[PDB]
Amino acid sequence: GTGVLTESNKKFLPFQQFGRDIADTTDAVRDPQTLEILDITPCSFGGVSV
Amino acid sequence: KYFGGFNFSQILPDPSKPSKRSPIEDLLFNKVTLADAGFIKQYGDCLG
Ligand SMILES: *[C@@H]1O[C@H](CO)[C@@H](O[C@@H]2O[C@H](CO)[C@@H](O)[C@H](O)[C@H]2NC(C)=O)[C@H](O)[C@H]1NC(C)=O
Ligand SMILES: *[C@@H]1O[C@H](CO)[C@@H](O)[C@H](O)[C@H]1NC(C)=O
Repeated sequence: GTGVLTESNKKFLPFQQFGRDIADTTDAVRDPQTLEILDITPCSFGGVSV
Repeated sequence: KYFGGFNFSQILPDPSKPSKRSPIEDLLFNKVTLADAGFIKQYGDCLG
């Protein structure tokens, strides 16, 4: 996927590996190598008006 | 603000509040704004 990866303060259980949102899309993940809880947010967007 | 004895302080705007709203309006604003959600403007401000 594509998005902005930020450190997440949301704690994970030791067995927890990924966090999912209401829409059943991954929003928080744990890095495979260095075990950190990383937040995933889509890159900024918007409508453009003239 | 004298009006022949009639008292309009409750409906008249109150300069004391930063928002120039009457005391009645403040009660209305607080009671119904429950689901107004965040005014974070959906910028990068709400990281999560
Ligand atoms: C008009 O009504 C307001 C409130 O309905 C009165 O303001 C009250 O004034 C007394 C004494 O100054 C305070 O103890 C109360 O707390 C005030 N009420 C509120 C809601 O702040 C006011 O005195 C009335 N008369 C005039 C001429 O404004
Ligand atoms: C992978 O990351 C570094 C590189 O070797 C090391 O510190 C770590 O032990 C390696 N293995 C695991 C399971 O993270």
